[PDB]
Amino acid sequence: MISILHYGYSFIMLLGALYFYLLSKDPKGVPASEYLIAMVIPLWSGAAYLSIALGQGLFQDTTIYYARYIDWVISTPLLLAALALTAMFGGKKNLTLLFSLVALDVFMIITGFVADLSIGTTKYIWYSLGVIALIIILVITFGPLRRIALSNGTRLARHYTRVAIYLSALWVCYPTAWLLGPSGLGLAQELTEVLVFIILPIFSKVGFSIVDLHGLRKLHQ
Amino acid sequence: MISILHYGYSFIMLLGALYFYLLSKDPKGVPASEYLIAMVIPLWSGAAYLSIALGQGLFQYDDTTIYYARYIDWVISTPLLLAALALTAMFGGKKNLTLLFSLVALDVFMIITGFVADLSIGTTKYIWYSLGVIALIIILVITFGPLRRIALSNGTRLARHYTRVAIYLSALWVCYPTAWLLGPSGLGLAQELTEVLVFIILPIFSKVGFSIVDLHGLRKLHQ
Amino acid sequence: MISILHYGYSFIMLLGALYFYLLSKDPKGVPASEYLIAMVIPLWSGAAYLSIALGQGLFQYDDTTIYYARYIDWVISTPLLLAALALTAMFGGKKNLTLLFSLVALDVFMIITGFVADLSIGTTKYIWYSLGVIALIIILVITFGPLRRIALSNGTRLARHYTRVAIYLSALWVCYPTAWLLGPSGLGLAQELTEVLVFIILPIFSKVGFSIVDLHGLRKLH
Ligand SMILES: CCCCCCCC/C=C/CCCCCCCC(=O)O
Ligand SMILES: CCCCCCCC/C=C/CCCCCCCC(=O)O
Ligand SMILES: CCCCCCCC/C=C/CCCCCCCC(=O)O
Repeated sequence: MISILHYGYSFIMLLGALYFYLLSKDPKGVPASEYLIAMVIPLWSGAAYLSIALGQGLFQDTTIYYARYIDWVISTPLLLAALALTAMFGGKKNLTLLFSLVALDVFMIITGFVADLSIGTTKYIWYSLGVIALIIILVITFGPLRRIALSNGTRLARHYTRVAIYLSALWVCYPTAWLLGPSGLGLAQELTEVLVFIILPIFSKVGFSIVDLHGLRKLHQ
Repeated sequence: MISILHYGYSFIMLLGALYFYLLSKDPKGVPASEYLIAMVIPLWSGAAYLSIALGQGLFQYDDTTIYYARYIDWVISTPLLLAALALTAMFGGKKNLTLLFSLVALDVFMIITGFVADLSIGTTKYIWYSLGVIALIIILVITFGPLRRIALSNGTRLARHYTRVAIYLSALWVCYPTAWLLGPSGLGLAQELTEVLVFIILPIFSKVGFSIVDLHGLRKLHQ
Repeated sequence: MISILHYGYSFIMLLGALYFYLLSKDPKGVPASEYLIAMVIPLWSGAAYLSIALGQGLFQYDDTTIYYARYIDWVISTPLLLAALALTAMFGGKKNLTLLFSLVALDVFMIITGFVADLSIGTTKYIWYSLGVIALIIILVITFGPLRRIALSNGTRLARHYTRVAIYLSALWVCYPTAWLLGPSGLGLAQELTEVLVFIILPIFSKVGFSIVDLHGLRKLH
């Protein structure tokens, strides 16, 4: 069942990537770079999850799905780039702020991987450093990044705020599920966590980019 | 014999790097970036293959020898070669970094699938191999499609040089997955010594040979 | 004691990063990118050294202890330090990204050769070590040659600050391969405790110390 769910995920990612490629052929004032990012995220995630379906992307008394971290270390920084470029649409780019988000995010994912390989109190030291990184990412998202969005007009700002809330709501679920599942307190069962880390990413990757790109395309008129 | 062939490769890479450095001192209208790229490719490849010569860049996976150092080489050297190809098409014009990074993304994925296929057993090997081949096909479509159209927009002489280097690169690159499939990593129709010879000779033409042809053509446009 | 020293290092790195963040709030003509670089270096180094304190960032190879977390640190922290040095030379002028990325390429190779040398036995160790030393020599040639000529093209005051920072960096960097060769990874003339102390004290001056001198000088040009 776990294998079949991962095949299904990969096929959905493929369909998402094809959809974004089609959208790219009629870009409606959205730079090609934003279509490329929207395509890379699902294709990379699909390949990582395919490795799990084939029984390669995990090792074992606890089962570590290490392929998830290989996925996120590429997919999550690209999602923050998409969010940052949304705020800066039609205005000057602030690449320093964008790369600050990339740095925080990559660190966040690495701490998660190390926490998963750690035992006892050490696990929760690494987990905590990752949570602090997420908090700073959210402060940037709703603070300085949102102020850039406002400087680019009411229509863009409203779209940015919608996508920022969408992303923020989904992202807080990952460390919550992690802590409750076998990697943390073990209150939730493996099958439950597997289902969460199938459903969340579909909304986080394909769903986010549909909402993000449709909003920006609508600003063309 | 396998060790000595790898030492020989590394020394040739060093000589290639030195030649490109010399060319860089009298650049003839070619930006510094393109000389830097031409130098990094052979120096990185040389260091990787040196690790094989010293018996470090390989391990035994059951009954087969995996030359993992080749993948460490290619994951850096192949995206830089595609960058050189892309910058050739864009010589005299605006850079399209989105198209360049699309090629880099496809290429890195291609090399990774190759490494995973080599570590895989049975049908799973050929799933990963197939994803890599599809990535190569898309790279070739970009090379002879949109990238070639950019070359045309930069004039007849540049376009003619681009088309020549693109064909040279394309011809050599299709040989890699062919050799891979026929050798011990695939169907095992070819012996280890045969595969080793191919993955010594191909890279010499793919790395040093390609950059000689590429840089000489661009330098000639200056005159 | 080895664990306690690494905790202390990590706390100092955190304080360094906070100081640079504060400086960034009142930038005095120094672009945000240079404050970001100064913050990432100590934060990344702090995290790597924390892994050593917790007994995770090391393993026992042959009959020696490899502190592999040092290489994870340096492969990110050292290229960012060279970027900071390159941007100092180019302050008030056109950026030369080709020269900057040449330094990054040399540096990453240098750190990788060091890691492979540490994992190597006999003659092979000194082949990898030597390739790394040659990389450092070329970095120093760039620092005092073409990079210094760019600094001169940006005026006397900038050039004087650049020269001071370049000497500061160069003096500290030559100590690393020297300590490496003398310690358990090399000839084993120096004891583990001695090497641990050197690779605690050097990085404090190399990371936090360097950025204080570098940023204060550039701020003073305002
Ligand atoms: C912590 C893991 C590794 C993360 C490394 C990330 C490196 C961060 C540094 C990037 C420098 C950003 C340069 C921005 C240039 C343009 C500046 C601007 O105009 O705003
Ligand atoms: C498989 C792993 C992939 C990792 C790398 C992915 C890179 C994706 C990022 C895209 C950056 C696009 C740069 C856009 C520059 C705009 C200017 C121009 O087009 O010339
Ligand atoms: C040893 C690992 C190597 C990895 C790093 C690869 C570096 C090669 C890339 C070169 C990019 C060239 C910089 C772009 C030129 C912009 C113009 C300029 O200001 O000079």
